[PDB]
Amino acid sequence: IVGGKVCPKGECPWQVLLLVNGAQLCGGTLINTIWVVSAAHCFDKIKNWRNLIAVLGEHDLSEHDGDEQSRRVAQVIIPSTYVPGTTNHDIALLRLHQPVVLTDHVVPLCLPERTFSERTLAFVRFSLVSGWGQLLDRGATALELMVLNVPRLMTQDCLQQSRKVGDSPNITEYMFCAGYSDGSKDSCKGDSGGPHATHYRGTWYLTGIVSWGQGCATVGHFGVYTRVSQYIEWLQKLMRSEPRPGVLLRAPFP
Amino acid sequence: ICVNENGGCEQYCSDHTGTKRSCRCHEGYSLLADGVSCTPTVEYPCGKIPILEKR
Ligand SMILES: COc1cc([C@@H]2Nc3ccc(C(=N)N)cc3[C@H]3c4ccccc4C[C@H]32)c(-c2ccc(C(=O)O)cc2)cc1O
Ligand SMILES: [Ca+2]
Repeated sequence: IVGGKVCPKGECPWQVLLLVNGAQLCGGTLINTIWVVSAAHCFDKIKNWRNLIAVLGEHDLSEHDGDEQSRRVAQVIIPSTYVPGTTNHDIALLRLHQPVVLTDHVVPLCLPERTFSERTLAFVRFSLVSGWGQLLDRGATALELMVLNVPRLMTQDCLQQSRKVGDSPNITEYMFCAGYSDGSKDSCKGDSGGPHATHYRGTWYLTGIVSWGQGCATVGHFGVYTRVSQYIEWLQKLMRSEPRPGVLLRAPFP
Repeated sequence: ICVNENGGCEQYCSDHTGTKRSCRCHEGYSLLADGVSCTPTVEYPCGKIPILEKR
């Protein structure tokens, strides 16, 4: 996260840290006691699926304070329409091997209904994005969880406000832009998979997933986020399904 | 009705035939008698931050 602040411990309780072989891989979002939403692209290069770990209640990577809960990731479910190495449909649904225990420091973010998200949440201007990603483009990653308030744009507006770079991925209906074009504030690659969370009448909801962008906090460019509202039905159906052998599952989308 | 200001609902909104509207809530919440408000039914409802709620 570039240009944000430390998330006070416990105020980002749905934030997930994903590790492979002990090394930080990506962020994610807890949406109930066994399911985590992350980005599909986080898993493009994984070979040993048995070493994939989700940590809840994490805050400071340098210390263990006892609020951390680690779980093996039993299944990673990705839309059939996602193509590794590209940008579209950048979403994954992770089933934990054992539920986390909800506490003051571990709480799910609400996955909204589609209609509520499209008709109401999509028009809340500002939302929070968070993670242990890079503090600067080409800089070091954060030891404490960081959070940033970013404004959402209509996609027409994004394309008009953004500099043209050529070869740039299209911004599809399964994405949206949020952030700032002055080079000051953005999420970054190490925040991939983490929450874009939106407040409405007292409660926070999952609306986006940190997905991609041109560098980090690059002048003329905004962060691009997976538009979670397109996937509500897909996610809900999967969360009602029985587990299948093998960690990776490609599931039809729609 | 639901398209305008979320039908007045705190969380979810369903349209019905005519000027009928039903508000609903996420699991872990129940709807109050005003027909719009949602109140937690569990200790750790989604989307609420305990250390701030307890202040
Ligand atoms: C959408 O798919 C993908 C998106 C990303 C990765 N994810 C993200 C995420 C957020 C932002 C943002 N500015 N809000 C930017 C990027 C992009 C970015 C910023 C800086 C360098 C390279 C990239 C590619 C890309 C990667 C990626 C992630 C991490 C690393 C690394 O650690 O070196 C390299 C590439 C791979 C994908 O497949
Ligand atoms: Ca720690």
